[PDB]
Amino acid sequence: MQRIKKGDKVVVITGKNKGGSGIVLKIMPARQQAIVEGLNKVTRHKKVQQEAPIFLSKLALFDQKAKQQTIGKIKYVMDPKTNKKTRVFKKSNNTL
Amino acid sequence: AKKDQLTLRGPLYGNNRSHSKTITRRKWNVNLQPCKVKTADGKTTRILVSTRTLRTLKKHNRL
RNA sequence: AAAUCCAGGUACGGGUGAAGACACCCGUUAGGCGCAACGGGACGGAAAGACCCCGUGAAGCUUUACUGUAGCUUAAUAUUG
RNA sequence: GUUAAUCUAGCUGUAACCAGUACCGAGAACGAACACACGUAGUCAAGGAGAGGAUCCUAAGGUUAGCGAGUGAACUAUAGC
RNA sequence: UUGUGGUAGACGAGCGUUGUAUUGGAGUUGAAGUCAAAGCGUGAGCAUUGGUGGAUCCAAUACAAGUGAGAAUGCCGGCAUGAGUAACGCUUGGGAGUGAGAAUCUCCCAAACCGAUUGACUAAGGUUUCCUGGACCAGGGUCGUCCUUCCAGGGUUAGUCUGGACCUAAGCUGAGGCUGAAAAGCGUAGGCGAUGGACAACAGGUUAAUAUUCCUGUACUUACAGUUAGACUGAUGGAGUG
RNA sequence: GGGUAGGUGGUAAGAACCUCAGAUCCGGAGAUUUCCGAAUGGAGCAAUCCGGUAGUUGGAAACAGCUAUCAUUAAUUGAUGAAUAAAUAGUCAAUUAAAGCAAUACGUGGUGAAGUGAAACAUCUCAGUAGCCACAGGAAAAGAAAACGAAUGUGAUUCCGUGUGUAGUGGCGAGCGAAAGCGGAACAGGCCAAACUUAUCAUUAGAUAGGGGUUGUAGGGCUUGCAAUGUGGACUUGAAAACGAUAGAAGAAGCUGUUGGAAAGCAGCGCGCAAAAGGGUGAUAGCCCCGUAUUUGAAAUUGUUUUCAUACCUAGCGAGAUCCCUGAGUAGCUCGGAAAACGUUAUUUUGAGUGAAUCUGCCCAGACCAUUGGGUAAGCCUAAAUACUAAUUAGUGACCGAUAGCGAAACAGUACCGUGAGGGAAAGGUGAAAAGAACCCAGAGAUGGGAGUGAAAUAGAUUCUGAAACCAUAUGCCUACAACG
Ligand SMILES: [Mg+2]
Ligand SMILES: [Mg+2]
Ligand SMILES: [Mg+2]
Ligand SMILES: [Mg+2]
Ligand SMILES: [Mg+2]
Ligand SMILES: [Mg+2]
Ligand SMILES: [Mg+2]
Ligand SMILES: [Mg+2]
Ligand SMILES: [Mg+2]
Repeated sequence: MQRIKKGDKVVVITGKNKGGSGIVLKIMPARQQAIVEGLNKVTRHKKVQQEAPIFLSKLALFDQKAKQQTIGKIKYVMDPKTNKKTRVFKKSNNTL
Repeated sequence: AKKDQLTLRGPLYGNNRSHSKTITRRKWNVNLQPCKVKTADGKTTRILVSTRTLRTLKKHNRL
């Protein structure tokens, strides 16, 4: 599928911001960009706090069902018997 | 075309190797004569035919 | 704008010299720098001299130079009795 | 063609397709490498004197020749003497 | 001990460059490249420090070559000099206005040339150069608020005009066909081909830009049916005219 | 069918919508496919003009919409029909093929130079090269012996090495240069004409369609018997299966600290492997992501092979006897020329002329004759090895890295030159990301100077670095009686 879909929580692994948990709004799959709300607000000087895209490498999904709300990889291989392709964390078993 | 109509034997191209062996390109033209012929539908025709095939026509009695 | 241009702070006489010198030699003269001029020189500039010669170089032209040839003409043979 | 077609004259009605149509037409739109003194078919062609479309000046109309301002030396062109 | 000048030219030993291989190793605590400096070598050449710069690179041994530049009236790019020199390619004076800025633009008034023309209409060409508003990187041999330049918007209106839908000349093409190694060449019927023949529209007005085209007024033509009357029509061909 | 969650092509933000009832996207198959163009209704200055015919709709009718058809040539079929009575030419109609393009390449075939070399030059070479032209093809051409050629011999063709720079050939100068033999890649040989026989053509057949038969230690036909039911393919239709090609699915493993703008480096402690190929991620990542190794999967279209059935073709050993057949303007011979290594010569071809024989035959073994020996022309067909790659896919490089490399890294065969054929360029890089520099002062304005973002604005849109020639500014020293590579 896609490791990053519009809507799900996501945090930053590298850059000037660390642990900048926020929500994703737009994804440009062609150029590998994401627009996470609440992050990298650059003060545009129009002749405003529109966001700045963050490359999908930096982003990482946010576990929310485990007591330790840590960060992990994703499997797609889980195709539940009564479901289509789903996301499940490698160092856990938590769908989405 | 200066070739005959029964067969298509055309001119032969060679050299005019004179004395002292100077070369000069030259053509040999088939002997064409207007002798008649008779087909097996009537339609007697006059065709430009070469002499070598004229002899063959003369012996196979195609006139 | 231009052609030009080995670097230049680029005198004159006699001599010498690849044989006619801004530079060499020996004398002489001359503060530094422009502007308008004129043309003696720098064998000035523009053109790898047109003449001449050389190349086992080119092209054009000529002819009773050579070798061939398109054409024109003559004979045998086929077309053909 | 007559058991009427076709034409002529008139009345009523209908239709009249396709491309060109601006502007320049040359001392600045064309051919000259240019906003280059050159070249390019035909048409209209006023008045005075005059044979006249010559020649001098003007009309209808139209242009400011897309670097200026001075001085009035040599020197050059052009005119005048 | 004997020697060590040297072009053409023979021979020997060597430096450097680019890359590959294995071996060591330096680098955002700043790599190569680039300039600067008062170093070291017998030479080709080689280090050291600092500024700049912002990611690759140095040494050792072999190997392979687009391997080493001052000259070719060398090629390409840049820059001088000549020089702020010659040239700026037929013409004026002013008032008022605009504008930050005017000889140069707009208006006015003269002035000076043209006038068998620098005037007016069009063909050929060219292809938006036309009209209005705006702009002043570049082009304009100066300047410029302005240009035939640039930008946004716009304009070309036909039964009768120029040409097709009619005609043919020179000529071009050319079914069959003739000739020619091949392609092609020649050519008949047909078909094209105006610079020519035949065909019906005049005057005036209007818009910033069109006009025998639009509008106003008055016209003509060529077809088509339907209708009234008269009449027998009379061609793909013959003749006359053209 | 795949495939998810965004998307409406790039300079591109905004405006207005479609979409998670499964769009866009990707792959297969389809339909639409204006006009010119072989261009083909007729023209024509290419991309425009003018039509005919047959339907249908509108209209009272011209006329207009809307459909299809309308070139030439060759073959075949039918109809019609001349001077001329019949017949043929011709004309009309119907059906089926191509005409063109390009892969600047490869193949064949026709025609065919010169420069140059010879230190000049004509014989000769360059060269059967370039060019022009016709013709296809996926490869073509060639080809199954009237052979090689010296032997108790090989046994279609093609291609590579060697023979060898040999034997020869050459104004015996320059130069040219095989055929055998040998080692190899690949390997298949089939079928007509004619004798004889059948059926039919006013059967004057000398013709049409069958059977039969294919050749050399000669064969086949003609008369007579035995054995055969089978391999074999240069090959027709079906069915089944396998392996692929065209979208894709899953696809392991990491944190901490320091410099730091950002660490993925450096350092500490781990970890995974059929994956340490590669690309991106703020600086050099095996563990951040996308992939890769591996394991997989196709509704539809397509390729190669295999299996079973299925046609057509294809099969063997003897006996008799003057029987018949065994490719005619042909092989030769002569005149002029050429291919072959050979500058004309056996062999091979031919523009002109002449011209045989028939198994006791014909041709051949470098003029020629005899002996010996080899092979049977004058008819057709043929996969494989071979040559070439503009093209599709994956990938490589001790190949180039913007004066290079394709002429061309970008809207290049463009702009531009030329009437036309044709000739024919130059130039790329901000930063990690526009956070493209709001605001203030001067100014008419571009712009500049502060501010602001940012690691740096000596990164500022003149945009990576930024030498030299070159032009200006400045500390320090010298120079206005001086002859200066
Ligand atoms: Mg001189
Ligand atoms: Mg003029
Ligand atoms: Mg005129
Ligand atoms: Mg007058
Ligand atoms: Mg006059
Ligand atoms: Mg001067
Ligand atoms: Mg002067
Ligand atoms: Mg002057
Ligand atoms: Mg012999």
